[PDB]
Amino acid sequence: GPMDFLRSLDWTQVIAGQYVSNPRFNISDYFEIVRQPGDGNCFYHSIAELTMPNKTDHSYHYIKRLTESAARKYYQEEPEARLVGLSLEDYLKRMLSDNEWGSTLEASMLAKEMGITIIIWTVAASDEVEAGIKFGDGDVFTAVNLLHSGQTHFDALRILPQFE
Amino acid sequence: DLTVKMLAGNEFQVSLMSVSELKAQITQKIGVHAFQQRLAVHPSGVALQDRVPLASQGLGPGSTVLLVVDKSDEPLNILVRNNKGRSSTYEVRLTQTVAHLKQQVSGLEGVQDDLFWLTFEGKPLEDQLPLGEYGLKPLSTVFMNLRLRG
Repeated sequence: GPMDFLRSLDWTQVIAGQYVSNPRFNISDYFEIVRQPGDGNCFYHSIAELTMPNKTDHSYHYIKRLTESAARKYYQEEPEARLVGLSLEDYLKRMLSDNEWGSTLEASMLAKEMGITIIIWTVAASDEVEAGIKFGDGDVFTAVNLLHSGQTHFDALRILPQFE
Repeated sequence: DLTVKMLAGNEFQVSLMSVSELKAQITQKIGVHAFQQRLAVHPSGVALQDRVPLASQGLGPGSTVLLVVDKSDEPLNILVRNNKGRSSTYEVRLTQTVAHLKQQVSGLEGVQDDLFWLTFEGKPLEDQLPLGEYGLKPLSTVFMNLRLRG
């Protein structure tokens, strides 16, 4: 895999600040997969792994705190919030409860809250990319890259050293 | 203010000052969605131009317009693109709701309706609204956006 590849990804705007891409590549050709605990907190574990120094398996509490303030500022205006269908307060009461799963909705709000770019890369089988979903305007080299696999798991990705 | 004469209806008044605000008003008094409204200056009969100010079409304080309601229920084909970037074709009517389109997408894609949301030209489609409100055309491409949980 060439450096020319990661550099030339084509992102298509879905709405302001959200993009999609369908590149064809294998995750492990450009990324190191950093596996997460596998409790109901893997979404928040993945974010913490890539944003907090000296990350441990309780770091994710800071990420969820961030998501709460994010929700207060942004939840009502988020497009997935209608899929959820709960009031801000009902939403918060659920989201903050132990082992409640994270999702693209939290990734959207968190991107705004921490001024970062998050990419969720989806694979249907093996590590063959089906889609990349990007929240925020940064590129892949500056993004918080997550891997969503097996329909229900989130892991963190780091770009391999030779591609930076 | 300006008087609006329904054709088979009667009459009513509204206050403004674009053609797009005139339709929002009409819609806010008789519920007829903008996309089904046709307008013309009375009694000149001259169509109302969508992209020009009312003052430049002979409309001012206390003018009259004729509202004609167009069906717009003629079926058409549009594309809905899935997460893999693969589109499928759907027949629809501009009078169908977004939620109805979501039912079709759901059956074809195998994804329950609470796990995706649709967009057209950067606008999220709202379940309760008619497709016509978004200006969909034959072979327009809608995006199917997945909600991912884990």
